Amino acid sequence: TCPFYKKIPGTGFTVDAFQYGVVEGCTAYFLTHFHSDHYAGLSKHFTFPVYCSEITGNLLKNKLHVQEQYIHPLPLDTECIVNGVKVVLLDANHCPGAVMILFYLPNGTVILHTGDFRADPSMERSLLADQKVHMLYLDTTYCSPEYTFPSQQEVIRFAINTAFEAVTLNPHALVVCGTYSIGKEKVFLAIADVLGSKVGMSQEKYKTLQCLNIPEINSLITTDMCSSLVHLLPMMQINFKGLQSHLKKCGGKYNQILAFRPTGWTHSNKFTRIADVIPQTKGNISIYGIPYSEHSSYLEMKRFVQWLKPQKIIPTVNVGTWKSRSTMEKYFREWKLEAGY
Ligand code: NI
Repeated sequence: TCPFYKKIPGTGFTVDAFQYGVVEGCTAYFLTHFHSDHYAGLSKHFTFPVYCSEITGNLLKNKLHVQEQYIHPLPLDTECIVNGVKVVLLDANHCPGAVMILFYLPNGTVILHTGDFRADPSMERSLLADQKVHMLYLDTTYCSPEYTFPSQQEVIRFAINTAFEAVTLNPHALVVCGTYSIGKEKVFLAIADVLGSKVGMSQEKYKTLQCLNIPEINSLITTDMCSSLVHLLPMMQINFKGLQSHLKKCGGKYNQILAFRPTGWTHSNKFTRIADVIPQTKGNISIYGIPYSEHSSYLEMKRFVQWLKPQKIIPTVNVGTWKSRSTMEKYFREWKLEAGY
């Protein structure tokens, strides 16, 4: 049954609640982004109204075959009326098409649902600046002070410099980047740009990237692997066995692989600077774990909430254990006492 933290009180609405069957009294299902834990349950047989971004609606139609008549895409940064209630979609700085949702309840309550997000000071100058928020439904993925990681820009600098060095030393090296969902496209696109290559991938992944409105995409990606020296593979295949196997397939065009696994946090983060990261190596194969996150660090999360000053916080992540829940509630109280709201 649908958990309370997926329901918007005072409305007919749910958020990211497609795996529960027909939810009683739900008149409109919102979807924040196209990640499987959130869309779980949608298919071509769904016949209720789904509200989402344009990019998310491209993916619903083309990848899951949801029929067009039930897809309701909304523009961002634009006041819209849905079943009698004003809503706004805001960029969540997550994966392509990911949104936060502002609901303006008929009784005067204002609710922000972050979906999945990476908080940024740029958010302090969106339509959030304009009014008070009573209830915050918060992506608390990394809600503990041990979770530190660098900016996306520092991580991409490291990856570009690493790839460019390796391939300039050895023009016969192949670069491989792991993927299992949309998101983190900057990693492989920035590497292919510095090398003057397109990124090669499977037809299924090419299809997915073509739904994303990325400018000049036809110039950057391809299904012709042989013409490319940056290849995308499933994240599961980014290991010595899986890579040795791929290298066989390229028919002696290449004699070395440099591979990237963009993880979020790993506890190498509590000890090592991005500058100091080193790969795991076996023979002519090296694998770098790089901490490219599309969720808030603890400090980014704290700064956002202390700026917003919500009356009540509802976590949407890490809610299954009492120890997690109690940890998170302690930090919420600290933040409120330090800031004074
Ligand atoms: Ni997500």
